[PDB]
Amino acid sequence: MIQRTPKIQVYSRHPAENGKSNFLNCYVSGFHPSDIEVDLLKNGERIEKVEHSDLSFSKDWSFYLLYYTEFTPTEKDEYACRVNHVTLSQPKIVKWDRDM
Amino acid sequence: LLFGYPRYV
Amino acid sequence: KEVEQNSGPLSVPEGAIASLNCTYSDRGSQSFFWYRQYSGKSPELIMSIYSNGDKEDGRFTAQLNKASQYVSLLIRDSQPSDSATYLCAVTTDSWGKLQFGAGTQVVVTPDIQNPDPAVYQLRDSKSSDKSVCLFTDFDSQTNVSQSKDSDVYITDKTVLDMRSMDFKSNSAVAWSNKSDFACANAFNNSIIPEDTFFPS
Amino acid sequence: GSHSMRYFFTSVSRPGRGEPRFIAVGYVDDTQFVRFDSDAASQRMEPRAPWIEQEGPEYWDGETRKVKAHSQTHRVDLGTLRGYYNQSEAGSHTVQRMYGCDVGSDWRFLRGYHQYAYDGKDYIALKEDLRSWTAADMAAQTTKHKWEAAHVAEQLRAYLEGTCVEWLRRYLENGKETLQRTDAPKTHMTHHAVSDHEATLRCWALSFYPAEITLTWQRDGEDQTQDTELVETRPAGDGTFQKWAAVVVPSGQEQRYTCHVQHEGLPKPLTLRW
Amino acid sequence: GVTQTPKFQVLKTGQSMTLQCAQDMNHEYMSWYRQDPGMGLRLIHYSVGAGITDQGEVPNGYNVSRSTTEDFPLRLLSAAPSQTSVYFCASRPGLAGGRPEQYFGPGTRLTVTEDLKNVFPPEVAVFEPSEAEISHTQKATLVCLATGFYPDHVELSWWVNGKEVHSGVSTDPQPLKEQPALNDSRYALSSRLRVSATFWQNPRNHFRCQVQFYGLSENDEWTQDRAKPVTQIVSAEAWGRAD
Repeated sequence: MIQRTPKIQVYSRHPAENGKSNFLNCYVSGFHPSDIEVDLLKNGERIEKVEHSDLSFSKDWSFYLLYYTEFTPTEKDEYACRVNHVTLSQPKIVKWDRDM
Repeated sequence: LLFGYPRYV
Repeated sequence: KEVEQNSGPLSVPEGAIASLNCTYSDRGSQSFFWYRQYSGKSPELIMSIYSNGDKEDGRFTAQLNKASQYVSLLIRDSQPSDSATYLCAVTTDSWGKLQFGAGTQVVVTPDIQNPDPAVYQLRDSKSSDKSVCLFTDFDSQTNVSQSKDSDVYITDKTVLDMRSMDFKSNSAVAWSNKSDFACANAFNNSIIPEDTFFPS
Repeated sequence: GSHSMRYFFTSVSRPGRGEPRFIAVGYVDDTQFVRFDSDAASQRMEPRAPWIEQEGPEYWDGETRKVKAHSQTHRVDLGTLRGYYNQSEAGSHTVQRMYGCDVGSDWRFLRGYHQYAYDGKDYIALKEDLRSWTAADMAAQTTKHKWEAAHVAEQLRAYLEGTCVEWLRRYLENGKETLQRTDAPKTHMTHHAVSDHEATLRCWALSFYPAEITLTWQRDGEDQTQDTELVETRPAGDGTFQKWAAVVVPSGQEQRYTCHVQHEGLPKPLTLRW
Repeated sequence: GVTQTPKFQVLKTGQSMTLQCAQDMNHEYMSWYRQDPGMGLRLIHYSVGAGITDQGEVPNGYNVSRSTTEDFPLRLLSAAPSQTSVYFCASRPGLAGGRPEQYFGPGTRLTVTEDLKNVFPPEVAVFEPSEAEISHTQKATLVCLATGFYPDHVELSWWVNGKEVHSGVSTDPQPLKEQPALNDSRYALSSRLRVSATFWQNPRNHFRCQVQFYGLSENDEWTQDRAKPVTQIVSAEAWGRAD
């Protein structure tokens, strides 16, 4: 059975301006099989009110999922995404780069 | 509007 | 009412055109059918349409207009054998319910040439009760009344075909058991032309 | 406009934990409008765009019934397929299907397709002619015969060339405001560096719809995109998309480099200079 | 295709009966309908697969099973005069292979009476053509006549010189009631067999009007003065006269 490693991208819905309300996204794509574990982190803690989209796929038959949480970025607050898939020897953590 | 006649394989 | 069908009896002479209309409600329907039911028999499928447009098989021609949600069936070159009632069916999916309209009956009238209206009184023996009046060879137009006196029985006009001669004869019969019964009067309660060959 | 409707069904088997998971999704262009997840509450077909909520009982009842039929045909296929390839009941397997139709600027048929995959790769697919089938293995071949003798391509074509375009148009209209939209990409240009000997320049396309877009890095004719890093166009979360491309440029030549933005919300392909 | 038995059936309020139905097309979806004059077809019960059965539009009074995908028996546990109707069985492909099309079985006519004392086999009688007709037209019209029968379960046929014909056969499409006031009423059915004089004048050819009546079974509780109105074949005859 085919096996693809997920491409993770952590970013915001709008340009980040500390103190302002925005949305934090983690877009996992191109994976397979479908089972995958995704969590948004804040200062390395599990964010609970995280809402994700309906599993869908692309031409190569790879699945893509979106996870997002509202939030207010600061100068000292740290946000990252944590994905787990069979293609990973260990959970991969991707921090947010307010540029990228 | 979904297709109305799925068929097994 | 999910499916509405044409109307009541649709009479058309042999060789003519018999057109039937069908209309539905559910916007999502995707399959349409045309069944044919001969009196006392089971519905027989005769037409299936799954796309917008016109389809043809033999003397039938089905049309589908999803925009108006209308279905058709035109019977070209009619034959009395086409006489039956036609049911319209429609469905949405594999698991959706099949919905037929009340159906529309179609009485195909034969082409009678040398009409010989007549009322012949037949006979039998000890078999029992009544003698019998036979009303035959009239014009397909001539409709027939019914038992104006319950105690007397009258049948409906049926078309018989004598193949070896290509000759049909509309006919209807009547009978009763009263020394007050007769053939000349048996139909007086029916529009019969003064072309009544009345044997006596 | 060139619009389409696509339905995506994914089915994953769960050896030892019960009935396989089944997710079904529907779009029109790049807007999902319905969904069905065997895990969710309702166990019914649910709206996912505002313009589809206005359809009544008749619609959801039917849409719901059909999707349940789809799951059925899939619940079984996993069983059927596991057989074709004699696989153990120990492993999990996936099935995905997708079918739809495209309309031209005239909103008339153009293309129609019904692709089927199992465990990540094509199993069988309907040919552009919507009359013939294509198979991958001796296995997927059995299936093909069973569909050529049962007249599957037939039905699909009727749906695909009809009901599909018919309803697509309906959706396109009911969602005039939401779908006839052509949001142009708001541009940006960022320059960063680690420390001399090079720049990290990124071209930025944000808030655009549909997702169709092409970003090119060119130095007055130089095919730099061959050595440019481009990230998959990603969803913003409010119906629009984002994307960017960057090249490591030698401090100095960076002002000769220009980015090219291509999107249907832009009259002339934008060229941004540094 | 779709087969179903019996063809006809008489019962009295209270009797149980099961309408058998089968299909050899490997279909998943079978349904049971009942057809009434002012109602066309109405769904009773239906099944989309084996070990599955859900109700329809008028499920009241009917039971139904589906252990096998080939059979779908409709069961009535305690008859009633409102159950008198024609029953059609129908199979459908469903999720299997084939053009999406529902096919109907042959059907089964049933009649439930308050008292079985009412089942009456017909009295057949052939009538010799009319001397005038023969003379005037050169053709011969024989009229058969089944009368006083109940229920309206009859299969009428003509037989000349030992063989069955259709040539000039034209029976009524449906029986008549001889007292449109009783639902314990009787019927009368008519039929014609027209043959030219060239035939009928031949003294060695025999015509018989056969009527198949479906009624009570052999060993069946009865003793009222009559003859147990059993499923019979009542005929009538006449020989080609010389005149």
